[PDB]
Amino acid sequence: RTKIRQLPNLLRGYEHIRLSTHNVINAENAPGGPYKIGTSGSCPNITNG
Amino acid sequence: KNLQRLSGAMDELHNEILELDEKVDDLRADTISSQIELAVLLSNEGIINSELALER
Amino acid sequence: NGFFATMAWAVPKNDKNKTATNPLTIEVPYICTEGEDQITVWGFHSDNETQMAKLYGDSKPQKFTSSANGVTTHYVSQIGGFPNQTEDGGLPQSGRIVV
Amino acid sequence: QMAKLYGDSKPQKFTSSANGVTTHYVSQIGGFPNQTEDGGLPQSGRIVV
Ligand SMILES: *[C@@H]1O[C@H](CO)[C@@H](O[C@@H]2O[C@H](CO)[C@@H](O[C@@H]3O[C@H](CO)[C@@H](O)[C@H](O)[C@@H]3O)[C@H](O)[C@H]2NC(C)=O)[C@H](O)[C@H]1NC(C)=O
Ligand SMILES: *[C@@H]1O[C@H](CO)[C@@H](O[C@@H]2O[C@H](CO)[C@@H](O[C@@H]3O[C@H](CO)[C@@H](O)[C@H](O)[C@@H]3O)[C@H](O)[C@H]2NC(C)=O)[C@H](O)[C@H]1NC(C)=O
Ligand SMILES: *[C@@H]1O[C@H](CO)[C@@H](O[C@@H]2O[C@H](CO)[C@@H](O)[C@H](O)[C@H]2NC(C)=O)[C@H](O)[C@H]1NC(C)=O
Ligand SMILES: *[C@@H]1O[C@H](CO)[C@@H](O)[C@H](O)[C@H]1NC(C)=O
Ligand SMILES: *[C@@H]1O[C@H](CO)[C@@H](O)[C@H](O)[C@H]1NC(C)=O
Repeated sequence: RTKIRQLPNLLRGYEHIRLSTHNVINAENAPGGPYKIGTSGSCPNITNG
Repeated sequence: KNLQRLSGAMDELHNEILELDEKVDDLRADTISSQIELAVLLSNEGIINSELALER
Repeated sequence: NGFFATMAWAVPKNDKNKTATNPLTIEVPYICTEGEDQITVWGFHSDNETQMAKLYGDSKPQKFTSSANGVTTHYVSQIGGFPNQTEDGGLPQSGRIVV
Repeated sequence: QMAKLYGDSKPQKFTSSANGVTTHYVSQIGGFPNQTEDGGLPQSGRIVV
Protein backbone atom coordinates (compact mmCIF):
# COMPACT_ATOMS: atom_id res chain seq x y z
CA ARG A 1 0.00 0.00 0.00
CA THR A 2 3.12 2.21 -0.25
CA LYS A 3 6.40 2.34 -2.07
CA ILE A 4 8.22 1.02 0.99
CA ARG A 5 9.30 -2.21 -0.60
CA GLN A 6 11.98 -0.40 -2.74
CA LEU A 7 13.67 1.36 0.13
CA PRO A 8 16.66 -1.07 0.15
CA ASN A 9 17.12 -0.85 -3.61
CA LEU A 10 17.08 2.90 -3.19
CA LEU A 11 19.73 2.86 -0.46
CA ARG A 12 21.70 0.49 -2.69
CA GLY A 13 22.03 3.17 -5.35
CA TYR A 14 24.34 5.23 -3.22
CA GLU A 15 28.03 4.64 -2.50
CA HIS A 16 27.79 5.67 1.12
CA ILE A 17 25.01 4.71 3.48
CA ARG A 18 24.49 5.07 7.25
CA LEU A 19 21.69 4.81 9.80
CA SER A 20 21.79 8.15 11.79
CA THR A 21 22.48 8.89 15.39
CA HIS A 22 19.90 10.21 17.78
CA ASN A 23 16.48 10.98 16.49
CA VAL A 24 14.94 13.41 14.06
CA ILE A 25 12.16 14.13 16.51
CA ASN A 26 11.06 13.54 20.10
CA ALA A 27 7.99 11.30 19.87
CA GLU A 28 6.81 11.69 23.45
CA ASN A 29 6.66 15.52 23.25
CA ALA A 30 5.11 15.54 19.80
CA PRO A 31 1.97 17.55 19.01
CA GLY A 32 -1.27 15.91 20.15
CA GLY A 33 -0.49 15.35 23.81
CA PRO A 34 2.20 13.41 25.68
CA TYR A 35 2.78 9.93 24.21
CA LYS A 36 3.86 6.69 25.76
CA ILE A 37 5.93 4.76 23.25
CA GLY A 38 4.51 1.45 22.04
CA THR A 39 6.34 -1.84 21.66
CA SER A 40 5.15 -5.26 20.62
CA GLY A 41 6.45 -8.79 20.87
CA SER A 42 7.38 -10.05 17.38
CA CYS A 43 9.95 -7.26 17.74
CA PRO A 44 12.52 -8.62 20.20
CA ASN A 45 15.71 -6.73 21.04
CA ILE A 46 19.27 -7.55 22.11
CA THR A 47 17.67 -8.76 25.35
CA ASN A 48 14.30 -10.13 24.34
CA GLY A 49 10.91 -8.78 24.97
CA LYS B 1 31.05 3.78 -21.08
CA ASN B 2 29.24 1.25 -18.97
CA LEU B 3 25.38 1.26 -19.32
CA GLN B 4 23.97 0.13 -15.96
CA ARG B 5 20.55 0.54 -14.30
CA LEU B 6 19.89 4.18 -13.36
CA SER B 7 19.67 4.68 -9.61
CA GLY B 8 16.40 6.60 -9.08
CA ALA B 9 14.51 4.28 -11.47
CA MET B 10 12.16 2.14 -9.30
CA ASP B 11 10.58 -0.76 -11.34
CA GLU B 12 7.13 -0.48 -9.80
CA LEU B 13 6.67 3.32 -9.93
CA HIS B 14 8.32 4.68 -13.00
CA ASN B 15 8.07 2.23 -15.85
CA GLU B 16 7.85 4.77 -18.62
CA ILE B 17 11.10 6.40 -17.66
CA LEU B 18 12.45 2.94 -17.43
CA GLU B 19 11.25 2.02 -20.96
CA LEU B 20 13.09 5.04 -22.23
CA ASP B 21 16.22 3.85 -20.37
CA GLU B 22 15.94 0.55 -22.21
CA LYS B 23 15.57 2.52 -25.42
CA VAL B 24 18.78 4.51 -24.83
CA ASP B 25 20.72 1.36 -24.00
CA ASP B 26 19.60 -0.46 -27.16
CA LEU B 27 20.27 2.54 -29.34
CA ARG B 28 23.78 2.88 -27.88
CA ALA B 29 24.73 -0.73 -28.46
CA ASP B 30 23.54 -0.52 -32.04
CA THR B 31 25.39 2.65 -32.96
CA ILE B 32 28.67 1.64 -31.35
CA SER B 33 28.44 -1.74 -33.10
CA SER B 34 28.10 -0.07 -36.51
CA GLN B 35 31.13 2.09 -35.76
CA ILE B 36 33.23 -0.92 -34.85
CA GLU B 37 32.14 -2.85 -37.94
CA LEU B 38 33.33 0.09 -40.00
CA ALA B 39 36.73 0.25 -38.31
CA VAL B 40 37.22 -3.44 -39.03
CA LEU B 41 36.04 -3.22 -42.65
CA LEU B 42 38.49 -0.39 -43.34
CA SER B 43 41.29 -2.29 -41.61
CA ASN B 44 40.70 -5.45 -43.71
CA GLU B 45 40.56 -3.36 -46.85
CA GLY B 46 44.03 -2.07 -46.04
CA ILE B 47 45.43 -5.52 -45.22
CA ILE B 48 44.19 -7.03 -48.52
CA ASN B 49 44.95 -4.12 -50.87
CA SER B 50 48.52 -3.86 -49.54
CA GLU B 51 49.35 -7.35 -50.82
CA LEU B 52 53.79 -5.47 -55.08
CA ALA B 53 56.28 -3.66 -52.80
CA LEU B 54 58.74 -6.57 -52.88
CA GLU B 55 58.67 -6.08 -56.64
CA ARG B 56 59.88 -2.49 -56.23
CA ASN C 1 -32.20 1.64 -17.28
CA GLY C 2 -28.66 0.30 -17.08
CA PHE C 3 -25.07 1.43 -16.40
CA PHE C 4 -21.45 0.80 -17.37
CA ALA C 5 -20.48 -2.88 -17.26
CA THR C 6 -17.20 -1.67 -15.82
CA MET C 7 -18.69 -0.48 -12.50
CA ALA C 8 -21.61 -0.77 -10.07
CA TRP C 9 -23.41 2.36 -8.69
CA ALA C 10 -23.80 1.64 -4.95
CA VAL C 11 -26.95 3.31 -3.70
CA PRO C 12 -27.61 2.48 -0.08
CA LYS C 13 -30.71 0.25 -0.09
CA ASN C 14 -33.60 2.11 1.37
CA ASP C 15 -34.28 4.29 4.45
CA LYS C 16 -32.97 1.82 7.05
CA ASN C 17 -29.42 2.68 8.14
CA LYS C 18 -28.96 5.23 5.28
CA THR C 19 -26.67 8.00 6.58
CA ALA C 20 -23.14 9.34 6.17
CA THR C 21 -20.13 7.14 6.92
CA ASN C 22 -16.47 7.68 7.51
CA PRO C 23 -14.28 6.30 4.72
CA LEU C 24 -14.72 2.63 4.04
CA THR C 25 -11.74 0.76 2.64
CA ILE C 26 -11.80 -1.94 0.01
CA GLU C 27 -9.33 -4.35 -1.52
CA VAL C 28 -9.41 -5.00 -5.23
CA PRO C 29 -8.44 -8.64 -5.93
CA TYR C 30 -6.20 -9.59 -8.84
CA ILE C 31 -8.66 -11.68 -11.00
CA CYS C 32 -6.52 -11.89 -14.18
CA THR C 33 -4.10 -14.56 -15.25
CA GLU C 34 -0.35 -15.24 -15.56
CA GLY C 35 1.56 -12.14 -16.59
CA GLU C 36 -1.42 -9.94 -17.43
CA ASP C 37 -1.79 -6.33 -16.22
CA GLN C 38 -5.14 -5.73 -14.57
CA ILE C 39 -6.72 -2.31 -15.20
CA THR C 40 -9.44 -1.40 -12.77
CA VAL C 41 -12.10 1.20 -13.61
CA TRP C 42 -13.89 3.02 -10.72
CA GLY C 43 -15.34 6.39 -9.68
CA PHE C 44 -18.13 8.32 -7.96
CA HIS C 45 -21.36 10.32 -8.31
CA SER C 46 -22.70 13.68 -6.94
CA ASP C 47 -26.04 15.53 -7.25
CA ASN C 48 -28.45 18.26 -6.12
CA GLU C 49 -28.05 19.17 -2.48
CA THR C 50 -31.57 17.77 -1.87
CA GLN C 51 -31.10 14.83 -4.20
CA MET C 52 -27.96 13.92 -2.26
CA ALA C 53 -29.98 13.72 0.96
CA LYS C 54 -32.64 11.76 -0.86
CA LEU C 55 -30.24 9.17 -2.33
CA TYR C 56 -27.58 8.76 0.40
CA GLY C 57 -27.91 10.11 3.92
CA ASP C 58 -25.70 13.14 3.36
CA SER C 59 -25.54 16.70 1.96
CA LYS C 60 -21.79 17.52 2.40
CA PRO C 61 -19.07 16.43 -0.04
CA GLN C 62 -17.64 12.91 0.03
CA LYS C 63 -14.00 11.97 -0.45
CA PHE C 64 -12.19 9.15 -2.31
CA THR C 65 -8.76 7.40 -2.58
CA SER C 66 -7.11 4.90 -4.92
CA SER C 67 -3.85 3.09 -4.23
CA ALA C 68 -2.21 0.64 -6.57
CA ASN C 69 1.46 -0.39 -6.30
CA GLY C 70 3.04 2.94 -5.47
CA VAL C 71 0.51 5.16 -7.19
CA THR C 72 -1.77 7.04 -4.84
CA THR C 73 -4.64 9.38 -5.88
CA HIS C 74 -7.18 11.50 -3.98
CA TYR C 75 -10.55 13.03 -5.00
CA VAL C 76 -13.26 15.18 -3.41
CA SER C 77 -16.81 15.71 -4.66
CA GLN C 78 -18.76 18.76 -5.91
CA ILE C 79 -22.20 19.41 -4.49
CA GLY C 80 -23.69 22.41 -6.31
CA GLY C 81 -24.11 23.09 -10.02
CA PHE C 82 -21.89 21.22 -12.40
CA PRO C 83 -20.75 21.88 -16.00
CA ASN C 84 -23.30 21.52 -18.75
CA GLN C 85 -23.57 17.79 -19.65
CA THR C 86 -21.41 16.60 -22.48
CA GLU C 87 -20.65 13.58 -24.61
CA ASP C 88 -23.51 11.98 -22.71
CA GLY C 89 -26.48 9.82 -23.72
CA GLY C 90 -28.74 12.83 -24.05
CA LEU C 91 -31.14 12.79 -21.13
CA PRO C 92 -30.91 15.66 -18.63
CA GLN C 93 -29.76 14.68 -15.14
CA SER C 94 -29.00 16.84 -12.10
CA GLY C 95 -25.95 14.83 -11.14
CA ARG C 96 -22.58 13.96 -12.60
CA ILE C 97 -20.00 11.24 -12.48
CA VAL C 98 -16.22 11.09 -12.03
CA VAL C 99 -14.33 8.11 -13.48
CA GLN D 1 -8.97 -1.91 20.28
CA MET D 2 -8.83 1.45 18.50
CA ALA D 3 -11.04 2.99 21.18
CA LYS D 4 -8.96 1.29 23.84
CA LEU D 5 -5.59 2.55 22.51
CA TYR D 6 -6.41 6.03 21.14
CA GLY D 7 -9.65 7.88 21.78
CA ASP D 8 -11.20 7.08 18.41
CA SER D 9 -13.05 4.44 16.34
CA LYS D 10 -13.20 6.16 12.89
CA PRO D 11 -10.34 6.13 10.37
CA GLN D 12 -7.39 8.50 10.69
CA LYS D 13 -5.65 10.31 7.85
CA PHE D 14 -1.99 11.09 7.02
CA THR D 15 0.20 13.33 4.77
CA SER D 16 3.87 13.53 3.81
CA SER D 17 5.49 16.44 1.99
CA ALA D 18 9.12 16.61 1.00
CA ASN D 19 10.48 19.02 -1.62
CA GLY D 20 7.73 18.83 -4.21
CA VAL D 21 6.57 15.32 -3.46
CA THR D 22 3.24 15.11 -1.69
CA THR D 23 1.51 11.89 -0.52
CA HIS D 24 -1.79 11.11 1.25
CA TYR D 25 -3.01 8.04 3.19
CA VAL D 26 -6.17 6.93 5.01
CA SER D 27 -6.53 4.09 7.49
CA GLN D 28 -8.50 0.80 7.50
CA ILE D 29 -10.54 -0.06 10.56
CA GLY D 30 -12.04 -3.54 10.04
CA GLY D 31 -10.39 -6.82 9.10
CA PHE D 32 -7.06 -6.68 7.37
CA PRO D 33 -5.16 -9.13 5.13
CA ASN D 34 -3.71 -12.22 6.74
CA GLN D 35 -0.36 -11.27 8.35
CA THR D 36 2.71 -11.81 6.25
CA GLU D 37 6.48 -11.63 6.34
CA ASP D 38 5.99 -10.81 10.01
CA GLY D 39 7.67 -11.95 13.23
CA GLY D 40 5.10 -14.68 13.77
CA LEU D 41 2.88 -13.61 16.64
CA PRO D 42 -0.80 -12.98 15.86
CA GLN D 43 -1.93 -9.37 16.24
CA SER D 44 -5.29 -7.76 15.46
CA GLY D 45 -3.72 -4.66 13.98
CA ARG D 46 -1.50 -3.75 11.07
CA ILE D 47 1.03 -1.17 10.08
CA VAL D 48 1.62 1.02 7.01
CA VAL D 49 5.17 2.23 6.30
C1 LIG E 1 -32.33 18.59 -8.63
O1 LIG E 1 -32.86 19.32 -7.53
C2 LIG E 1 -33.97 20.09 -7.96
C3 LIG E 1 -34.32 21.01 -6.79
O2 LIG E 1 -33.18 21.76 -6.42
C4 LIG E 1 -35.11 19.16 -8.31
O3 LIG E 1 -36.17 19.98 -8.84
C5 LIG E 1 -37.39 19.37 -9.06
O4 LIG E 1 -37.46 19.16 -10.47
C6 LIG E 1 -38.67 18.57 -10.90
C7 LIG E 1 -38.50 18.61 -12.42
O5 LIG E 1 -38.36 19.91 -12.94
C8 LIG E 1 -39.91 19.30 -10.40
O6 LIG E 1 -40.99 18.37 -10.55
C9 LIG E 1 -42.11 18.89 -11.21
O7 LIG E 1 -42.82 19.74 -10.33
C10 LIG E 1 -44.11 20.09 -10.77
C11 LIG E 1 -44.72 20.90 -9.63
O8 LIG E 1 -44.43 20.38 -8.33
C12 LIG E 1 -45.02 18.89 -11.01
O9 LIG E 1 -46.15 19.47 -11.61
C13 LIG E 1 -44.31 17.93 -11.96
O10 LIG E 1 -45.11 16.74 -12.07
C14 LIG E 1 -42.91 17.61 -11.45
O11 LIG E 1 -42.84 16.84 -10.28
C15 LIG E 1 -39.79 19.62 -8.91
O12 LIG E 1 -40.88 20.38 -8.45
C16 LIG E 1 -38.48 20.37 -8.69
N1 LIG E 1 -38.35 20.70 -7.29
C17 LIG E 1 -38.35 21.96 -6.86
C18 LIG E 1 -37.82 22.16 -5.44
O13 LIG E 1 -38.46 22.91 -7.64
C19 LIG E 1 -34.71 18.01 -9.23
O14 LIG E 1 -35.64 16.96 -9.11
C20 LIG E 1 -33.36 17.49 -8.73
N2 LIG E 1 -32.79 16.38 -9.46
C21 LIG E 1 -32.41 15.24 -8.88
C22 LIG E 1 -31.89 14.16 -9.82
O15 LIG E 1 -32.82 14.87 -7.78
C1 LIG F 1 -9.41 -7.56 18.49
O1 LIG F 1 -10.75 -7.33 18.93
C2 LIG F 1 -11.30 -8.53 19.43
C3 LIG F 1 -12.79 -8.25 19.65
O2 LIG F 1 -13.36 -7.79 18.45
C4 LIG F 1 -10.60 -8.90 20.73
O3 LIG F 1 -11.12 -10.18 21.13
C5 LIG F 1 -10.76 -10.64 22.39
O4 LIG F 1 -9.76 -11.62 22.16
C6 LIG F 1 -9.28 -12.24 23.34
C7 LIG F 1 -8.36 -13.31 22.77
O5 LIG F 1 -9.01 -14.24 21.94
C8 LIG F 1 -10.40 -12.79 24.22
O6 LIG F 1 -9.80 -12.97 25.51
C9 LIG F 1 -10.02 -14.24 26.07
O7 LIG F 1 -11.36 -14.32 26.54
C10 LIG F 1 -11.61 -15.42 27.38
C11 LIG F 1 -13.05 -15.23 27.86
O8 LIG F 1 -13.38 -13.88 28.19
C12 LIG F 1 -10.72 -15.46 28.62
O9 LIG F 1 -11.04 -16.72 29.18
C13 LIG F 1 -9.26 -15.39 28.18
O10 LIG F 1 -8.44 -15.30 29.35
C14 LIG F 1 -9.05 -14.20 27.25
O11 LIG F 1 -9.16 -12.93 27.84
C15 LIG F 1 -11.52 -11.77 24.38
O12 LIG F 1 -12.61 -12.30 25.11
C16 LIG F 1 -11.97 -11.34 22.99
N1 LIG F 1 -13.05 -10.39 23.11
C17 LIG F 1 -14.29 -10.65 22.67
C18 LIG F 1 -15.19 -9.44 22.51
O13 LIG F 1 -14.56 -11.73 22.15
C19 LIG F 1 -9.07 -8.86 20.63
O14 LIG F 1 -8.53 -8.72 21.92
C20 LIG F 1 -8.71 -7.60 19.84
N2 LIG F 1 -7.30 -7.36 19.63
C21 LIG F 1 -6.71 -6.21 19.96
C22 LIG F 1 -5.20 -6.16 19.73
O15 LIG F 1 -7.17 -5.41 20.77
C1 LIG G 1 14.57 -4.81 25.23
O1 LIG G 1 13.25 -5.05 25.68
C2 LIG G 1 13.01 -4.86 27.06
C3 LIG G 1 11.56 -5.26 27.36
O2 LIG G 1 11.28 -6.47 26.69
C4 LIG G 1 13.28 -3.41 27.48
O3 LIG G 1 13.09 -3.25 28.88
C5 LIG G 1 12.24 -2.12 29.19
O4 LIG G 1 12.93 -0.91 29.39
C6 LIG G 1 12.09 0.21 29.59
C7 LIG G 1 12.97 1.45 29.68
O5 LIG G 1 13.95 1.37 28.67
C8 LIG G 1 11.21 0.04 30.84
O6 LIG G 1 10.28 1.10 30.98
C9 LIG G 1 10.47 -1.30 30.79
O7 LIG G 1 9.85 -1.57 32.03
C10 LIG G 1 11.43 -2.43 30.45
N1 LIG G 1 10.71 -3.68 30.30
C11 LIG G 1 10.89 -4.65 31.19
C12 LIG G 1 9.76 -5.62 31.37
O8 LIG G 1 11.93 -4.77 31.83
C13 LIG G 1 14.72 -3.06 27.11
O9 LIG G 1 14.95 -1.68 27.32
C14 LIG G 1 15.03 -3.41 25.65
N2 LIG G 1 16.46 -3.26 25.44
C15 LIG G 1 16.95 -2.22 24.79
C16 LIG G 1 18.38 -1.86 25.06
O10 LIG G 1 16.29 -1.56 23.99
C1 LIG H 1 -25.93 25.31 -20.19
O1 LIG H 1 -27.24 25.36 -20.71
C2 LIG H 1 -27.91 26.60 -20.57
C3 LIG H 1 -29.29 26.53 -21.20
O2 LIG H 1 -30.07 25.55 -20.56
C4 LIG H 1 -27.12 27.73 -21.22
O3 LIG H 1 -27.76 28.96 -20.96
C5 LIG H 1 -25.69 27.76 -20.70
O4 LIG H 1 -24.95 28.69 -21.46
C6 LIG H 1 -25.06 26.39 -20.82
N1 LIG H 1 -23.75 26.40 -20.20
C7 LIG H 1 -22.67 26.03 -20.88
C8 LIG H 1 -21.49 25.56 -20.07
O5 LIG H 1 -22.61 26.06 -22.11
C1 LIG I 1 -6.27 -16.31 6.96
O1 LIG I 1 -6.26 -17.35 7.93
C2 LIG I 1 -7.43 -18.14 7.99
C3 LIG I 1 -7.26 -19.23 9.04
O2 LIG I 1 -7.06 -18.66 10.31
C4 LIG I 1 -7.74 -18.78 6.65
O3 LIG I 1 -8.97 -19.47 6.73
C5 LIG I 1 -7.80 -17.74 5.55
O4 LIG I 1 -7.90 -18.39 4.30
C6 LIG I 1 -6.54 -16.88 5.57
N1 LIG I 1 -6.67 -15.81 4.60
C7 LIG I 1 -5.76 -15.63 3.66
C8 LIG I 1 -5.65 -14.25 3.06
O5 LIG I 1 -5.02 -16.53 3.27
